[PDB]
Amino acid sequence: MTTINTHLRETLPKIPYVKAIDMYLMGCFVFVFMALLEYALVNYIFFSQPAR
Amino acid sequence: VFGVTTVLTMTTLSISARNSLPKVAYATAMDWFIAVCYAFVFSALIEFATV
Repeated sequence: MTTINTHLRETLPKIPYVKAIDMYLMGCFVFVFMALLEYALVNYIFFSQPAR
Repeated sequence: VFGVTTVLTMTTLSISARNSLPKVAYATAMDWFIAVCYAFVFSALIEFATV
């Protein structure tokens, strides 16, 4: 995702506000982040309640 | 690791190929070839899941 972001970044100028493409990429970054945190949560409590 | 590295390098190659020519709405033959190969990688992963 970082690779996609940098390749997009080079083409455009430096504008302060947030674009639509930026909103989409931020959403996707949040999705990936939450997936990783969900895995961390699963690994954290597994010893006590593996069924959970 | 096979899956992740194949998909990552395939995405990098797909990005690289497009910069060789100007922005065009239509899809070039190169794009079709890359898409079909990406589909083959995806199909390999799907067959993995099935097995």
